[PDB]
Amino acid sequence: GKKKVCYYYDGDIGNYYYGQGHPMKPHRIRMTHNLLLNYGLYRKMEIYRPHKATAEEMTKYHSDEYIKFLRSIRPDNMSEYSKQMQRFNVGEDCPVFDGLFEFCQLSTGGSVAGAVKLNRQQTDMAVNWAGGLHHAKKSEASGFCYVNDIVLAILELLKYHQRVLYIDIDIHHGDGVEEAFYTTDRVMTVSFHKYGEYFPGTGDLRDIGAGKGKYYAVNFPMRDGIDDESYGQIFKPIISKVMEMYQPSAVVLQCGADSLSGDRLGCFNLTVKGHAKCVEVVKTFNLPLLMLGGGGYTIRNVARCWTYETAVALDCEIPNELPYNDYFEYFGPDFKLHISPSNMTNQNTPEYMEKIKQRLFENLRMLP
Ligand SMILES: CCC(O)(O)CCCCC[C@@H]1NC(=O)[C@H]2CCN2CCCCCOc2ccccc2-c2cnc1[nH]2
Ligand SMILES: [Ca+2]
Ligand SMILES: [Ca+2]
Ligand SMILES: [Zn+2]
Repeated sequence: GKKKVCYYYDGDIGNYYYGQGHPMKPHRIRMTHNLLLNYGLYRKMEIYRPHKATAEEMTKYHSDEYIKFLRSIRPDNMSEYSKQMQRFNVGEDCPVFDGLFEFCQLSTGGSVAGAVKLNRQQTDMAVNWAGGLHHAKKSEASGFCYVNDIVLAILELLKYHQRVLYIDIDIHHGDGVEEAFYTTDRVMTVSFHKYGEYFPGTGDLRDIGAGKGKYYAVNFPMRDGIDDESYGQIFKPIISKVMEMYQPSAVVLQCGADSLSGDRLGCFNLTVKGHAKCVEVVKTFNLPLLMLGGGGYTIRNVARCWTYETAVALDCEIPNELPYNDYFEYFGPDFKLHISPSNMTNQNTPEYMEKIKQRLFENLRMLP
């Protein structure tokens, strides 16, 4: 039936600024929070302020040198770190900004605290919209991500769970998470993403893991314009087959909203209902679930998406008419929660979708 939901948020998160022109806007986390508060979604959730994750907690995955660099670099001392900035990929995608380390600490803190709460069996679902920064590598920042909160949260879940399933619906391939667990069978990574002339360039359907991890990495490459009907047609059957064969005891779901129609960086055509259908599908398996944020660059749509997905987690129906809120003007001209898909062509033909699904099913037959 209905589940206990714990939600992680720090009121300072929305103040971190990547810089003029950078599409990553932490303010979208504050817009999501304000919208869900105005819908009354706080009445049924336990709301927690995450602790600032320590450099030591971060080094359970990242190298000591990389975390030391992140804790030391600032816009005023950048000139003395030109060498380390190149080595750690800090530059245009991953700039140095005021409070960078504290932003990482809050993003990570929410994910790890949620994983601890799930491990203690004190909640059925834990939500951290500030997390889901899937591109960060052991000693390298990548694609707007500096610390891989997902990998750290999964390592925490692995203390009490033999098998953990990671599912990523961000439009970009979840490369940092896949790479971290590529050679183990204790984590199965499943990523649905745009593939072909698109960042990060990885996630081919032939990338299936290595060594003990062979068959434990699953990639569903897609083309521009995927819609609710097409996405829905493959998501449930793939996730159902993965649940059946892998039998995970905990799940982490990265809910990157850049797979929505009208995204500034994405080229998919999902609606908020289509995107949220993934949360409904995963929730139906009744396993401990950590829901995380990720991409999303048309910020009014990110707020709508994550507000609706929090309502889905709580099994609460919310009206389409948006309640008045601190950012009401951002939701014009309609002031509605749900969005309409565009007229963009869906390059993913029904035959292509079935063919890729059948190839993934062949790989899933190889599990013990
Ligand atoms: C949070 C999780 C996530 O949503 O998955 C992160 C997605 C990360 C995408 C990284 C990718 N980066 C690139 O294509 C890099 C490699 C060559 N370019 C150069 C960097 C350009 C400047 C910074 O970037 C932008 C600035 C303005 C507008 C768009 C971009 C941009 C678009 N795509 C990129 N960057
Ligand atoms: Ca993905
Ligand atoms: Ca794996
Ligand atoms: Zn993305």
